Amino acid sequence: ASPEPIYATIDFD
Amino acid sequence: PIYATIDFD
Amino acid sequence: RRWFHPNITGVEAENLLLTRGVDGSFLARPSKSNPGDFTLSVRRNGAVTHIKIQNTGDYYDLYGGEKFATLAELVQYYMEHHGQLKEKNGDVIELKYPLNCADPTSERWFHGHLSGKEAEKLLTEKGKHGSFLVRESQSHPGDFVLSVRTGSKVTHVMIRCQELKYDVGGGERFDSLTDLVEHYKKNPMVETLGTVLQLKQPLNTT
Repeated sequence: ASPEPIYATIDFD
Repeated sequence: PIYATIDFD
Repeated sequence: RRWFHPNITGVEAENLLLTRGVDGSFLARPSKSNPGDFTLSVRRNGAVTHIKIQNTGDYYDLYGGEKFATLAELVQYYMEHHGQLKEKNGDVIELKYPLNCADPTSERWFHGHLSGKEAEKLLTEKGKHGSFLVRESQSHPGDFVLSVRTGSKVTHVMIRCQELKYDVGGGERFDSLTDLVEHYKKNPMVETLGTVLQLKQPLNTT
């Protein structure tokens, strides 16, 4: 099948 | 939240 | 039926009534302070008021006044008979425009139920560098996800929703999904591992 989607984190200044 | 009392008196 | 909202709080009702509402807008919802009673949330003069509705089991009333078998008959009544709904001071409250339950946005880049693998798929074979969309979260019901193409792959960014207030894990909290998308169109967000996530073009739903 297809690979697991990985969510990301945003860097807030 | 503000709750209004309804007057039937 | 249309103006009833099954699973919202008083704060999401106010924020609904101020964003998508006008003066005279109203909605019904269950009571959170006291289930299972109900609440008329209504907008007047730019502010939001809530009215308790009693459910004994045999009838619905505003803890007084007329008794109705159903919730819709009570609302319909108080829509048709303006004046019948008076605060103690003297000011009457008007039920003029129902606020119909609807999507979080009407914008086309909102795909709704759409998983990360199928969103990844569309964004591969139809998205270009900067194509993005917002979609419901399937690992956190009630929350959303912004999927972006940063070409040569796709990123997902959980958009939290707390009381009809949206952010991407912190920073500013917008009143709608639109304000968030536009603000972060002007103001690209930077992912922890360096990738900068510009939003060039929405991949609208067909």
